[PDB]
Amino acid sequence: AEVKGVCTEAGMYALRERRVHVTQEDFEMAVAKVMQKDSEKNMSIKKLWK
Amino acid sequence: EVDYSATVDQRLPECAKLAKEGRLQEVIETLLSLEKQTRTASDMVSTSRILVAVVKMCYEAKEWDLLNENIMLLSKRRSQLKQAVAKMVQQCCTYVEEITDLPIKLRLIDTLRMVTEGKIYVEIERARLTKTLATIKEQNGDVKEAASILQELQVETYGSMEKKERVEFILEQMRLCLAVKDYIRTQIISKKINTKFFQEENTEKLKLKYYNLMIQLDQHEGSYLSICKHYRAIYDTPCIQAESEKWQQALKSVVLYVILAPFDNEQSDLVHRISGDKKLEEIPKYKDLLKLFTTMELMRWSTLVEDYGMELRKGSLESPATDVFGSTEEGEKRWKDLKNRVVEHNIRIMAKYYTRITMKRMAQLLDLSVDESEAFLSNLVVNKTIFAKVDRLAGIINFQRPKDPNNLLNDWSQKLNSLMSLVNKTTHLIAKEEMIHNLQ
Amino acid sequence: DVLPPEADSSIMMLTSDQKPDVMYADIGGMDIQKQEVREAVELPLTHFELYKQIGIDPPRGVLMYGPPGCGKTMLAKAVAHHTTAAFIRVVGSEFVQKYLGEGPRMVRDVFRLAKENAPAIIFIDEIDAIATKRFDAQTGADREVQRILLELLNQMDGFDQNVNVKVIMATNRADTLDPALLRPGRLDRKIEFPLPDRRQKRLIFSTITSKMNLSEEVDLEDYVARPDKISGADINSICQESGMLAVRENRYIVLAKDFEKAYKTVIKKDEQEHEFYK
Amino acid sequence: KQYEKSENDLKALQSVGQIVGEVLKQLTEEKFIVKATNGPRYVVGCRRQLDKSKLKPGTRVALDMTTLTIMRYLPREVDPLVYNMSHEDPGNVSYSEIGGLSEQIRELREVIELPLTNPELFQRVGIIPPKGCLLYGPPGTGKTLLARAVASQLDCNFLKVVSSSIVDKYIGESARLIREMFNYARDHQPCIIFMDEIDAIGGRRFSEGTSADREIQRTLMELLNQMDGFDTLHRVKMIMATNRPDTLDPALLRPGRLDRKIHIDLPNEQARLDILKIHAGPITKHGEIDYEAIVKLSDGFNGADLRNVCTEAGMFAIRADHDFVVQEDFMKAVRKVADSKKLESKLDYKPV
Amino acid sequence: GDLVGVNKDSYLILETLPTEYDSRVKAMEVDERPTEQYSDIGGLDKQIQELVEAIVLPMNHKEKFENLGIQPPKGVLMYGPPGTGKTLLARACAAQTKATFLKLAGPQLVQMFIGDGAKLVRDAFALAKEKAPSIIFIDELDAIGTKRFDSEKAGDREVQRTMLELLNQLDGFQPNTQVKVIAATNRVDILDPALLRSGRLDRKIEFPMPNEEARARIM
Ligand SMILES: Nc1ncnc2c1ncn2[C@@H]1O[C@H](COP(=O)(O)OP(=O)(O)OP(=O)(O)O)[C@@H](O)[C@H]1O
Ligand SMILES: Nc1ncnc2c1ncn2[C@@H]1O[C@H](COP(=O)(O)OP(=O)(O)OP(=O)(O)O)[C@@H](O)[C@H]1O
Ligand SMILES: Nc1ncnc2c1ncn2[C@@H]1O[C@H](COP(=O)(O)OP(=O)(O)O)[C@@H](O)[C@H]1O
Ligand SMILES: [Mg+2]
Ligand SMILES: [Mg+2]
Repeated sequence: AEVKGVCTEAGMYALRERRVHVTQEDFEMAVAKVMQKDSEKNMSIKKLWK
Repeated sequence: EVDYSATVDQRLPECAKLAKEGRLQEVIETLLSLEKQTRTASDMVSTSRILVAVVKMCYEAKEWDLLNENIMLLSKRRSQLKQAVAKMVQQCCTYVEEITDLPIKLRLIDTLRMVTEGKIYVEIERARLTKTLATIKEQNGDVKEAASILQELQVETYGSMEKKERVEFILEQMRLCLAVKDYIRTQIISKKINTKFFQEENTEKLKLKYYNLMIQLDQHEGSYLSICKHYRAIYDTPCIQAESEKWQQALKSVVLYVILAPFDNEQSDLVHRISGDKKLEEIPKYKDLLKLFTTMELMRWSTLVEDYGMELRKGSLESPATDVFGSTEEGEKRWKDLKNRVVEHNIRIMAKYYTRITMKRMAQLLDLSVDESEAFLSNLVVNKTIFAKVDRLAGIINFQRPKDPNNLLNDWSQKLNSLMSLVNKTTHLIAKEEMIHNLQ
Repeated sequence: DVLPPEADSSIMMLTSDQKPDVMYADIGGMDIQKQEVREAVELPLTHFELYKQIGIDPPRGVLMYGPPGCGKTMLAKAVAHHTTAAFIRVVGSEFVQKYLGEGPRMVRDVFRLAKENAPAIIFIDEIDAIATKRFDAQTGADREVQRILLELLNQMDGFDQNVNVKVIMATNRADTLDPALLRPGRLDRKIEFPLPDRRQKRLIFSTITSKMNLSEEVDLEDYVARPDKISGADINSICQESGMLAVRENRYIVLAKDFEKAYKTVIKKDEQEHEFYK
Repeated sequence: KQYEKSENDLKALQSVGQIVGEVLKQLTEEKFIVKATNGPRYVVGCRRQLDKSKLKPGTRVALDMTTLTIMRYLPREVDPLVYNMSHEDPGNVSYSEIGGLSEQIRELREVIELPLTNPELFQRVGIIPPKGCLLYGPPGTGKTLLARAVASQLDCNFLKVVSSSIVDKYIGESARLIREMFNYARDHQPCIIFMDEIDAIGGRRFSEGTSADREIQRTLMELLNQMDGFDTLHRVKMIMATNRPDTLDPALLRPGRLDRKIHIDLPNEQARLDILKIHAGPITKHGEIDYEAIVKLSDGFNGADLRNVCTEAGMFAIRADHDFVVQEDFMKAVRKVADSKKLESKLDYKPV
Repeated sequence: GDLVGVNKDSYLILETLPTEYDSRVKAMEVDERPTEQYSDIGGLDKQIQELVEAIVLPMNHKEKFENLGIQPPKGVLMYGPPGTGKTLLARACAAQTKATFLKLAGPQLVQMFIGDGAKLVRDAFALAKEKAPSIIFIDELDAIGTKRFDSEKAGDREVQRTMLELLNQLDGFQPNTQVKVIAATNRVDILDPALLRSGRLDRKIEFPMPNEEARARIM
């Protein structure tokens, strides 16, 4: 799921920059966003358990 | 809940006797105890009486430090009564009015302001104290500081204060800002006043003051139309209308500024309305100038300066001049602006009549060199006042817009429609004539 | 006779007297959320010649989820105020109705009205009422609710990618939602609205106190720095109680004492854990 | 007079009713789309001498039975349930009958009454006045008494409802009634909506439950969207009283819906003394009555128990066949009620 | 909210009809007027004194309470081990009083659908109010009056809602002064505090297991 989502996020970042091609920096930012939000969800679940 | 009226009435005179004898400290201690009891009981009248009497006793002793400390302490006393604090502040304001020494007055006023800062019940008192402090600062010779102090206030919000007082405060703020040379701030402040106010019962002096301040503000940078409107408002006041000289000056200013204002629909309407006034007869020359600027014919700057040059600039004892075209730099600038207005009027008329003119002829008719006329026309075209096209190689100025085939055909159609309507009207008139002259 | 496109009972936003009064400026911070929301339902309306070039497909809807009181409905009101497209506001609890068929009929009518008014936004608040994951299929009530949800899914999938009809849905409990809603083609943009951090707290405090009087002695940085997990509603309530104390004491200026007391009143700390731990 | 009445009856017999419907849209000058409350939608005409500018999309209308022509436009309907809510009778309780609650009265008034009399202060400060309050505390502390006092002594419109009574068996009717209640408040601004015993429908929203549970949560979601949603309420206030603030949704307790959480705790010594004075005033008492002893013996009591002390003292007097009460009777009553209190669990819960 | 008979075709009001109450609420009323004198109860003298002086006396001799300026007791709860003479005393009170009596049972108020229980409770109180001075007897109160707890199990919440409606009817907005209440419970440790309050169930009468003299009198 994370690998699928990072691709779409990189595409959207390329869209915002307004170019028809995805970039390595776009992929880096996409991973930084998706993995961080997944970690946020995990820690939220941990707090709910607490 | 527990009245102390009898106790306060019985005690206060004794405290006054002791205070005048010289028992200040003991009397203040006892009155403070009584005030504590009254505040706990929630006795508004008793607390107010105690506070006012204590302040009066401290005042009639020339104990200024004691007065200040007592006022601060009694204001900060826990669960104090707002009405009691208001009464104390009112009495202290009377005392501040009476006092004369400058630093003592300053310190007392500062303490009162610090006490009454941010409090709805005592806000008119703070406004009056701030006005007095600003007046004192200005008299001492700090106009910038007085303007800042008076501007810090926000009088449009105080719901308890009366409209007359609010308008007076706003006008004072405007005057101080103009004296400190802050025109943006002056305009922002002046926006507060509602012109509908100067119509109710007595808004005559305030109306005149406000309109004069607005005249100054606009005249700073040149707002001739608004200046004319302000002068019309001044001229409308019955106080000015009663005296012949005042209304005469007002009408002179109105006409002159309407002349000076650039051309537009509002300016034309104002000029027509001003001309349609019977009182103008008493100002004959100015009426002639208005007619000159309203008639659609060429006018000459030399002729205008020859005829009205002295009457509108130096004046005569029978009809005094006006500061519109004085000998100062403002008057010189206004004279130059009037010349520019004459040139613009000439250009507009020679555009209403004339499809094509030569640059030499336009300069000869505007009384300017070819280069100056070219610059004037170019500025007008760029500003979009009039339409013109300069063919520099041939020296021709074309005042007619391009004619599209749609435009030509539309003109032809309009002519045909007008012809048909005229035929119908002629037939109606013919029928009427035949009816009138045929039966007999 | 064939009547005009819609008679309808699900009325459209009058957008002249029912238009909210919440600006974008009235909201403080949430720049990322504003970007995402105004991108997922205005960017496809614009452009679209970049969206396929990179192989990603435009999102049909947006799901706003977060704790209770961090700007969801406020942002919805802001977009309604500042958008020229037609607005169709609904609440999930409205779909469920006594008579069978009425719920699906209402969903269909809503989406048909949105289709008829070409650029339109459909906003369903508290979608948890309809999109609950669990269900007891031997009641009839639950069966009708499931029918409403299925009809909503069918309508949302039945889009041709050529009509500017976007759907926004706000839910405080995003875990309880049926995965079908999150399936691609349906809601695709999940925007989080978390409790403000230090910077968002500072911006919210500034934007809410810019209207109050706020005597100079008040330093909002001390309250921003405090490590309390509070929402924008909490911040607004802090300011509101400070103003209430000012009014009670009969002052038109707010003081640091009032702000401190309001913070204590509104951010009431939970029961303290005993010290023999730690 | 008898013949006048008979003629009026005969004339009134020959009169037919009119279908009641809602106007959805105006197609042309003489064509409207109308939805009869039954369910069907008709294209109908309009009577000529009728102000058609007043037939907006939602106006109630009376339709002729035969031709279905629009013959009258009527004000928005008020459900009999909402009428009954508005037409309750909370006696004539006055603020003097409440003892020990001064700060709480001040706060509740600041929320409900002050913004409805002096909006200028709030405008000057720069804050929108708060909307809702939550009266929580042990039983018998005075929440419903405070609500009754507000309703009796204040001049705004009042809507009293019980959350248990809001619920209905059919699907969606609870939410429908909440919507109708808030529409009534919006129309008759200013209004106070008092939802007593809120925890009946306002509870933590679970993930695993039942159909009835989900129906109640849908009702709660409708209520929340009404209190704070796409449409602001402006001049409608809310009061809610609960003995169990802990079992409430964070969304409902959020400081945008229930701004103030007022705590009505068990009375202190002074509160007990004031309540005893209030409830023992009207009794015919012979001899000195030392309320301090009763207060000292009535620790842990609530207002209802302090009233029951007076009631039991009067009952002891009636048993003795006396036309007056005495301190001995009061002491016996306080001992009796103290003994009775043992059968109750003394515990309070907070909004956490 | 009234009930009116109207013409079938003209839809014109022709007659105002008596109010409508649920069939269950109507069955709750007592028509046979049981016959059990106070003498048939042996061993309970303090408890009978309390019950009569709290229920019957206010209805007949209201002048005493009005003169003394004290409100009559509101509600009587009877609790004790089973077989101690609670329903018997309720029957005796119904027999000796000639005011309206509404017999009721705890489980009678728990209903399948949501809101039906509260509807029944409010309809019963409405009927009691309509029919002059009246007495409502809620036996097996523990069926609906159980303590409120924060539990994830449904079903209990419906009976809790019915209990909240009953609490409001007993004491709340719109005070009631014409319908009394008698309640009998085998258990008081499980009853909710809001139901055992002093404004709803004021007089909590304990019914102990009989002593030697009580046993002799019963035999
Ligand atoms: N950034 C912000 N700036 C200003 N006010 C804010 C901000 N964030 C939240 N608020 C406050 O949020 C309150 C309304 O909350 P909002 O409508 O966003 O709720 P919500 O998150 O949709 O609620 P729920 O999660 O219960 O559905 C407004 O009073 C506003 O004061
Ligand atoms: N004190 C008593 N004197 C005479 N008969 C008694 C007494 N106590 C109980 N009985 C007899 O008990 C029989 C049944 O008692 P009843 O059902 O009324 O008691 P209860 O306390 O209401 O019971 P439970 O707790 O089981 O509901 C009746 O026939 C009654 O004669
Ligand atoms: N503080 C109080 N002052 C006077 N009477 C009180 C007080 N608290 C409770 N009562 C009594 O309780 C009854 C109302 O109960 P109330 O306390 O308003 O609701 P709740 O018991 O749900 O908090 C009234 O009959 C009143 O006599
Ligand atoms: Mg929301
Ligand atoms: Mg029994």
